[PDB]
Amino acid sequence: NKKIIVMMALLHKEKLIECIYHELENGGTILLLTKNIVVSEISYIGNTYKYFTFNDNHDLISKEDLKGATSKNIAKMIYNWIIKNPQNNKIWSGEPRTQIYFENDLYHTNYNHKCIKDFWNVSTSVGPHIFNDRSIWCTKCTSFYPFTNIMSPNI
Amino acid sequence: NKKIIVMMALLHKEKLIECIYHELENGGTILLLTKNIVVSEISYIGNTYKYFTFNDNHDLISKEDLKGATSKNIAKMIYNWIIKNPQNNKIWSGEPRTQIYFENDLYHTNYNHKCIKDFWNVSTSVGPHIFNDRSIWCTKCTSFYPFTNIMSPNI
Ligand SMILES: [Zn+2]
Ligand SMILES: [Zn+2]
Repeated sequence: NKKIIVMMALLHKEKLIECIYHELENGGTILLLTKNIVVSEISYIGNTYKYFTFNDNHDLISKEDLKGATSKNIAKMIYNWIIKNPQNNKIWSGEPRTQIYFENDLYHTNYNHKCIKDFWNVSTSVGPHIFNDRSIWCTKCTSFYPFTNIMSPNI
Repeated sequence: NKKIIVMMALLHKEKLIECIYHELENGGTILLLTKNIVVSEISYIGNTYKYFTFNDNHDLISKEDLKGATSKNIAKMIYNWIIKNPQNNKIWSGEPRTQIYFENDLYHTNYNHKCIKDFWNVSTSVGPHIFNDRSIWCTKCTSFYPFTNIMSPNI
């Protein structure tokens, strides 16, 4: 049924916006990536959200005070960006840097299970880009939102 | 989010009505069971659907020509009956009798796989009630709709 395919899309929307809303209200910062290149940033600085746009040389090319813009309205703007090009448009929520350690042909965060000991000292601080391919990540300590468009590990 | 819980319930409704609608348009007969006891029957006889209500002694106590009633409108009436008491109200679609055979601590229908040989002759014709507990059926030859309220095997 077409009505069921529409209902499924509007439900996915409501759930992905709610996910983004909560991520923005918690971490206060989201990176927008197109083909695993950061193209924008929305960060709560002061008492407002600021929308930074970057060029291919990772130079700040724009800075916009979203002023009154709510977390929920920004979440909707971010979904509208994703759904236009869902195979290439992904978002990173939180501090860009993650401590990761390689062992037994898997990469580890130690988020959902302490796979690595003295992790804090044996780990390396690494940018978001490596999380684009979920296949290399340990399924015991590293979990992700069911949404393929959220690159950042859940917790 | 409450709106997501409501959207999920309306989507389950649309999917379960569409499932019932198709089952009615195919087999033309549905048994309504409450605690695995047949309490009603909707069957396409002639050019209309007829609604037979039974008592605990399986006696026809009523027969109602639904007249103009469409399969979609009847599917909706059957959903409204289910969702009132979803743990006890199930439906059987098609011929009440199914050929079943016991082997290797599993019951077989030979629907999705030829589990049994000379099945047609080694099998026994059996009412719907045994399909209430899905735990006892070969998962290779016997499949059910994801909807727990449709007792009858898919195909
Ligand atoms: Zn691990
Ligand atoms: Zn079988």
